[PDB]
Amino acid sequence: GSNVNHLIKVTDQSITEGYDDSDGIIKAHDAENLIYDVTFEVDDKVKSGDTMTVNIDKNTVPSDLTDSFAIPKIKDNSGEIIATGTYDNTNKQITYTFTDYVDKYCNIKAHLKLTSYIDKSKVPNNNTKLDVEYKTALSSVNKTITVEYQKPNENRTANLQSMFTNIDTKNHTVEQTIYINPLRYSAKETNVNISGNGDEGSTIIDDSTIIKVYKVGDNQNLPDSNRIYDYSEYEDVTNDDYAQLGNNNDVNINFGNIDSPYIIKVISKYDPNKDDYTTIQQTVTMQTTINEYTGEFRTASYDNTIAFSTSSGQGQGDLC
Repeated sequence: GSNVNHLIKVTDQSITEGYDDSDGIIKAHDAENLIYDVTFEVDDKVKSGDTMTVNIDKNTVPSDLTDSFAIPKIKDNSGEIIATGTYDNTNKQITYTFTDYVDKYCNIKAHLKLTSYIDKSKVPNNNTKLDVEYKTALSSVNKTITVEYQKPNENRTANLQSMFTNIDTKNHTVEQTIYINPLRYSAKETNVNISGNGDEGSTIIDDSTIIKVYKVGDNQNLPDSNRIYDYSEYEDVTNDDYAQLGNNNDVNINFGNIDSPYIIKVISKYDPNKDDYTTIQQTVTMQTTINEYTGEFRTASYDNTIAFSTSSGQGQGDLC
C-alpha cells in the first residue's frame, strides 16, 4: 500500500463557477460554489490498498455549512466501489485509497466532479483576489477569482444582514449569524424579529431556540464573511428577559436604543418531513423608531436559504 500519484494520468481538469453569470467572481453569499472536474487513468499496476491525492484550493472547504463532509466514493455504474477517500482540512487534501477493484479490472479510468466553497476563516474580507489551485496527483490547474460578500440591507436607521453558518442535518438544526446595526447608526427602540416564516420554506422558532447576542466593540472587527469563528472575542450580552417568542413561529428581541453593531447567533430547528415549501428558510427583520414626534418606525429585512451542491466520482474498467 503506497502512494501511486505517479501512476495516475490526468486527461482533463477544469475549475468552474457554479453560476453562469458571475465570472471571476464568487458570490460566496449566494452559495456560488467552485467546481473541480477531473478525469484520470489509473495504471494497471496500481493495487488494492494503494492511495492517491487530490488538492482543493487552500482557501476553500468541501462545504461551507458543516464540517463532517464525506468525499465522494469512486464507483462505476456496476455499483462496485473503486476507491473511497478521506479529507485533511489542515492541508485541504483528499486521499483516495483503492479497493479490491484495482486488482480485478484493467485499463481503469475515473472522473470526479468535486464541489467546493470559500473557507471564510481564511477569507474574511470582501473583494479578496485569489489564485485558487486544484490538483489531482501531479497535474494542477489554476484560475483567478475574486471573492465578494453581501452588503447590509437598510432603511433609515434600520439595517442588517444575516447568513446561515451551520447545519446539523442529523439533528435538524441550523445556525444563523445575524449582524444587527453593522453601520453604527443611532438606532432608537430597535426590535429584531426572527421568523421561521419564510416565503419559500421555513424553520421552527419556539422555546427550544438558542439565542446569543454579542456587542461589537468600538471599531472592533466584523468580518464581511458574516461568520464568527471565535465568539470569545466579543462581549456577550445575552439576556433572555429581552427575548419573547411571538404568536407566529417567531421571536422578538428588544435592543432599545443602540449605537453599536451586535451579533446574534441563533440556533433553530427545522422539520425535515414537509411535502411542500420544503426549503429551510429564516427571516430576520429589524425595526426601529425613526421619529420621536410621530412614533413612526422603519424596517429592514434579511432572510437566508440553505443551498448546497453535491460532489461525486464515477469510474470504469475492463476485466483483466
